[PDB]
Amino acid sequence: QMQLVQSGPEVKKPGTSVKVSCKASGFTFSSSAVQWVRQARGQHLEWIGWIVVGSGNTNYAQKFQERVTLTRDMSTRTAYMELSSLRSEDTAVYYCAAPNCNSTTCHDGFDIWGQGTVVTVSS
Amino acid sequence: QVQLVQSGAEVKKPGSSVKVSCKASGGTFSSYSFIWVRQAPGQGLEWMGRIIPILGIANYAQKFQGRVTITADKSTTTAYMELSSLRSEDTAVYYCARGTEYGDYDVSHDWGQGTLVTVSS
Amino acid sequence: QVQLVQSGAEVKKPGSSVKVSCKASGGTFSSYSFIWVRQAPGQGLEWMGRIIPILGIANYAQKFQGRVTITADKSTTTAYMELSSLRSEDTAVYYCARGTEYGDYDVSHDWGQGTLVTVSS
Amino acid sequence: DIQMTQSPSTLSASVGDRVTITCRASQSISSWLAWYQQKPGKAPKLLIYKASSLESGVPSRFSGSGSGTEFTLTISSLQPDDFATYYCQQYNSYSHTFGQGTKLEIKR
Amino acid sequence: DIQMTQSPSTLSASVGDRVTITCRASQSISSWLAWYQQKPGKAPKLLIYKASSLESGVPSRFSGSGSGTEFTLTISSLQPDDFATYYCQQYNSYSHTFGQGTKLEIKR
Amino acid sequence: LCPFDEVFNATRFASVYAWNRKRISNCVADYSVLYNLAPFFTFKCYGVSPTKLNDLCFTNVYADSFVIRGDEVRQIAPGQTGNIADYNYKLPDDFTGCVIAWNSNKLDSKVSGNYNYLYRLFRKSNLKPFERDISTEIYQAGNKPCNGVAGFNCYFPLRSYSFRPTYGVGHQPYRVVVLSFELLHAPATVCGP
Amino acid sequence: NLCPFDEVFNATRFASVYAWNRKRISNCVADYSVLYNLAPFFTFKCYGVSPTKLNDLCFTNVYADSFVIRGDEVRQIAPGQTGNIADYNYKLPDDFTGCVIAWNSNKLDSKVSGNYNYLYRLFRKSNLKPFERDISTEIYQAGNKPCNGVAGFNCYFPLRSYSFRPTYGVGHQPYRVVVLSFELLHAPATVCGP
Amino acid sequence: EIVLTQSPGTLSLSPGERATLSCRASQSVRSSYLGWYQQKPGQAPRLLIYGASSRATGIPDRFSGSGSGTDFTLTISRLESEDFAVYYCQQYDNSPWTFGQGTKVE
Repeated sequence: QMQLVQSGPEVKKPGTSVKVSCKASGFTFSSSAVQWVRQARGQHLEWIGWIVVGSGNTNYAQKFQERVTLTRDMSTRTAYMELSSLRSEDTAVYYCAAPNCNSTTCHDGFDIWGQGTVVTVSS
Repeated sequence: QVQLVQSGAEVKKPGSSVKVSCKASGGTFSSYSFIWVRQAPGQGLEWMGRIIPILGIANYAQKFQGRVTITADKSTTTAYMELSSLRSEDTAVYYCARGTEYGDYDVSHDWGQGTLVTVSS
Repeated sequence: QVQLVQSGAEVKKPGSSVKVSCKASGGTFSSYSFIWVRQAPGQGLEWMGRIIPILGIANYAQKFQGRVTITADKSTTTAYMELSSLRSEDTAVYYCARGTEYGDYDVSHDWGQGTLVTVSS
Repeated sequence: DIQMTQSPSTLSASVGDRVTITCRASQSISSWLAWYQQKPGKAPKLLIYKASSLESGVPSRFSGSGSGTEFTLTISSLQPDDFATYYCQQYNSYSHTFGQGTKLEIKR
Repeated sequence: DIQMTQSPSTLSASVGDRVTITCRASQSISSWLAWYQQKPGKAPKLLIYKASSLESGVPSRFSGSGSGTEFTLTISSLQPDDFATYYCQQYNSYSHTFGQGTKLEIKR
Repeated sequence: LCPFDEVFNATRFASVYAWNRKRISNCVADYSVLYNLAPFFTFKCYGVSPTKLNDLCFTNVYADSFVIRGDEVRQIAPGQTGNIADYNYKLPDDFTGCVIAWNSNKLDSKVSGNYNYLYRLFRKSNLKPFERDISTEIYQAGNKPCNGVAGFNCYFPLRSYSFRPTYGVGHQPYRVVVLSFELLHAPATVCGP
Repeated sequence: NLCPFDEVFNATRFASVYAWNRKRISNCVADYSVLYNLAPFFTFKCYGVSPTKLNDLCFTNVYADSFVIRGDEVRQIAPGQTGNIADYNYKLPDDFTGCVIAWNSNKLDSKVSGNYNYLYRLFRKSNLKPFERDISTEIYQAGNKPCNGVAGFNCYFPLRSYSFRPTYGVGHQPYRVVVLSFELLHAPATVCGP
Repeated sequence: EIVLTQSPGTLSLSPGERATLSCRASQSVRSSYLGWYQQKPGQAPRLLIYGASSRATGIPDRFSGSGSGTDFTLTISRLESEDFAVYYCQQYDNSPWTFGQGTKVE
């Protein structure tokens, strides 16, 4: 069964760094891709970036391109997103979304979704 | 076989930015990497950076970080070099060179004719 | 018949590296394989790597690649383990083991007395 | 990696009794296995390799068996010099993991 | 920023003579080096890359050799086409620098 | 003698996807020289004993050279599968000959990073034995026709071996030369001294 | 009083080809039906006597040599053959008598990491005599400059390793080989079948 | 580089009837690279309309895309109580991917 299981909520302090990962299983992950979006409580979604699983090519948003990085591990079939230079306005829910695949033809669009993590930056 | 043509003479004020276009003609375009080199009137050749449009690796000199952008379009078969925040010492002759996959992506196999870019008031 | 003797205790700053010797006397050196096992202060044992001098093949653990190097000296019939870029949790007790060609290269037949490494202020 | 677990974690026995230590692997490791014994504060000692072969010098009271993802170690007659900690080990594929370590004690 | 030094900065010879030029670095640059010649008023053209391989279309009289931190260029027969300025360039580690350049001129 | 210097001592080797092919015939080929390539290197021989290659005769001998990753060289063997085997270079099951591979740390490494060694990544079908693919059209991974754009579900098929001396042994460049012996009804000429 | 073929065929580890093992069989009754329960694809080529009629015979002295070789090298174990194995590790006499048994043993001698315990000699100055064992491990001098005990230029190591793995092809998986060497002498039979 | 204007901000209809969502883009976008997402309050969004006309697996038939040239639309041909949530639409083209403000249906 295809699923994206994501890490748990974390709380950090301004000036620190955050690390979040979600584990993929149940579909052909060798040809998929994952994008990260953030959403504060009651706010609209915002696009962060996306990475190819088998190539490593990355694409970031114009605003956050200096404080986001994307890493993946093929052995553990995991996607990692790190955000640096924490601020008080970065409390939002982060999601990882991927297409579906059958190892021959992959799904068109981002259909499968994770559960989301709540991150708080306070002091 | 391969021929390259650059733009003409360019003059601009110290408080502005310059963009110069390099045009490539001939050969496959998926095996090419574009390199830009500056030659001032009173010194030797100096290096800025190299880009690989197909594979998406671009790098610039440490001095020019945040000041030089090089980008190309696969369909137009041209290359672009942009320099921002000009200074009075930036006047020079700018040359367009290109590598080759069968050779090396870092050497300059073929060169353009160079554009005279000067800054004055 | 074959006994292994190690070096003494070591204390190092976190940002340093350690060298541990392992002298084996007895038998033929060609048919000998050295493996290294690390034991936490209160936890179970942990595998690091295996070296076979006669065939010139080395293999290290997943997390320890790029930090640990195991070499052997034929003339001095000793073994060495270089662990660079130490950290706070690397403190442990380090054992040196031997693999016999007849029995098995991967299995540890003979053990050294062990050495203790402490990383702190 | 191959994750191996032992059971039971702690065993309580008296002299002259027969004990068995169960060792399981997450994946198939063929017939490659090793057993060790470590006294408190001393270096370990090899007991059994290939899961059936007995290392030279080990007394005859020890005996092991197993085929794949299931191995056991049995002591025919316990002796006062057998109270220690025992570790598994598999040497199939790199990252040769050990076991959690079974401790065997005395009954009062 | 590996620094390249070219010597001599002033060199003169005769027609039909043999000329040699050296090119020294500051660190080890493996076997990555290049040689361009720029006729005054024109654009440069590659002559040798990898310090040994001769770029196609260049006449055969040119030659280069080197292993590390010491590289040489030798022209067997001097020709009226051969009087220009010659530069080095290393492309190991980023910020691929250039050389000062050597001037060639006829012996009056 | 036989021109092995051009195959074993060339300055640069071709990328794995566009591998080279050299025809060797009508020469006295001494295979004992190739034991000094490196202190430790792979010399697996399939179907022929390497100790009796100095007196046998073959109608033709083929040489194929390329550069691959250090830990990924095990895929160059009959009946194997992986990334190189079924996308770049496929060895037939009924293969006779030898494969030679040695480390090339000092010759194919750059601190900046070597980008001239590429390997194909995406194909719709695998490769038959001894078949080349140099096509670089954009690969389609989904359904909707992307007609030549690098969006998602439509990627460039060729990646790069970003070689660098700081890498581990598994990621180090390895030069591989595959000799493909064969005999036919034609007379054999390639005989050792 | 059956002969002990179980301890030869069912041993836990077979010896390397270069240092092959040797066993003597005598003073027992030998029935060969027991070894037909082996792996279903064991090659049983026998020189000098048909394999099926080995029961009702009275041999004088019987030997058994065991080792492990590659799949394609099982052809070299035959009288008069040539190659690396036939010359430097195990040489059979031209007038050889007895059978040979070889069954694939991929499930017992293969590691995913790689089984490095099985070696084979590669270099030697001269061919082996029939039934000769050479376990010396000196440096081979393939040129003119003396080696002096260093494995440098033109000074190779005579031994390599059969790094067995389960993902290898059929032709490189390990094969266990047992060679029986019967004979007829002036002394009367000590081993007779039923 | 790509703007998808959304109106109205709020919607007020009752079930058994037919609702209208609208995402209007500012430039030319190809129908093969846009999607529509729905999340229940607090839940992660799910994909509904990709290809500007094609449902996903498990999509109820009551939805059916419109997919114009540059002004996409999706008329809800039948409501159930589940369909009351917030909705967002995204563009997948070469430009940095963006989202709409979000339409609320009561």
